[PDB]
Amino acid sequence: GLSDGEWQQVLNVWGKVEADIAGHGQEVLIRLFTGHPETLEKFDKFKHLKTEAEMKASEDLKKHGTVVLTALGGILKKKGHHEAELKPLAQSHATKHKIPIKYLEFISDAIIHVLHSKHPGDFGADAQGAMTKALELFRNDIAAKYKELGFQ
Ligand code: HEM
Repeated sequence: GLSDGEWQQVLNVWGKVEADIAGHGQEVLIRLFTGHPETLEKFDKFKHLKTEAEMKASEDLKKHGTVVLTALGGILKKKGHHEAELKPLAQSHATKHKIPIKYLEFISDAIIHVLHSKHPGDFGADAQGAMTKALELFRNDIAAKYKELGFQ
């Protein structure tokens, strides 16, 4: 649960992402894959990537970063009223991709890391607080659907 002022911060931060969605999406995925190499094994289409240089050169990885962040941005713009948008993603990630909730924690922290890396000094303490709460809400509502499905 976020206040109106917290949502305003979230959507202000998101404007930084929307100026370069592919560059942010690429870096989020690279941070996820290099920090937590077990996550790469869930992607049949990226498991061939052995080095970060190959990851950086991969246009398909940048494409997938765009898909991921476009979906997250659509959810965030709902300011918590995201049941219809979140349900299919929860279902696909539990039943088809088999993504443990832990990996959603990993990517949440990676988003925070990338924002500080690309906007040093321009991602303030209030903005970090609001973004973190928004990603926690997203993860918590996914977790509820995972529990319904019995997925661990
Ligand atoms: C911010 C969180 C994330 C969002 C919004 C997101 C969004 C999406 C979307 C929109 C798709 C394509 C449609 C679908 O299959 O449902 C996708 C595919 C996928 N997601 Fe996620 N995702 C997230 C986190 C993750 C994480 C943490 C992993 C694994 C570590 C992951 C693994 C996958 C995989 C394996 C695919 C299929 C890729 C393919 O082969 O084309 N997702 N995701």
